[PDB]
Amino acid sequence: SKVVYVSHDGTRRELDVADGVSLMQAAVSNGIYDIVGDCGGSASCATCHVYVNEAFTDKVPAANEREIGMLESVTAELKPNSRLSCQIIMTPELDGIVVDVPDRQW
Ligand code: FES
Repeated sequence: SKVVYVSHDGTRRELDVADGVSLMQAAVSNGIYDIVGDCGGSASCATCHVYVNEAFTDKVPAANEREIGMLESVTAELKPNSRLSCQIIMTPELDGIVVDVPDRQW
């Protein structure tokens, strides 16, 4: 399924992500270095911070308690649509989703 990553400077990178793969896993495995994933995807580092696009902040599953708590550690600006890319799991229903990577993760 399609996922679009928009960097700080507006550069756009589109990837084909399989079911069950997190947006963080797909990013780091494809050279989208704006996303780090320091903790490995267990929601404990906040270095995979991303701003989910408004056309999907409704679609994607709401943030869990652990994510909510770890989000406070993001170094970039925390917004209403700030999510940890490692918590967004790809499915056909998310096809076309767009997320913007913060100016920084640290
Ligand atoms: S990869 Fe560490 S919190 Fe998402």
